[PDB]
Amino acid sequence: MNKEILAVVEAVSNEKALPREKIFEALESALATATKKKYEQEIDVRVQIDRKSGDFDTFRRWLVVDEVTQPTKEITLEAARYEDESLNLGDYVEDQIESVTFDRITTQTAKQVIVQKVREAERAMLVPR
Repeated sequence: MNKEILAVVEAVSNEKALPREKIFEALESALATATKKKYEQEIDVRVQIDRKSGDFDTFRRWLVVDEVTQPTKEITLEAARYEDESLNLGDYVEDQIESVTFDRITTQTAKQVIVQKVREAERAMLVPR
């Protein structure tokens, strides 16, 4: 439970006037982006954050492939069946992978990614005025 993560969301929500959920979305995109960096295998990783607890877990996903050309971001159909027979060609598999503690990095690093997400919103907003 990282309280700093929940504290940074309150400063970005009032400063960006955006919903806290949206902020966590950008934070997850930054963690996953850096998360896959550790593997260096260009793997698709998704991280979910919990506002109540104040912590996020890193997760990895794969696409069902009949001839997976790269298992770093694609899962074979047979493998998908093992993880979930309900999976088929074109489906996505979910898996939990090691995660990095938020304390490992300072909130200033996330402040840079938060600005990029808000900078793109300046071009246009879903609800102008």
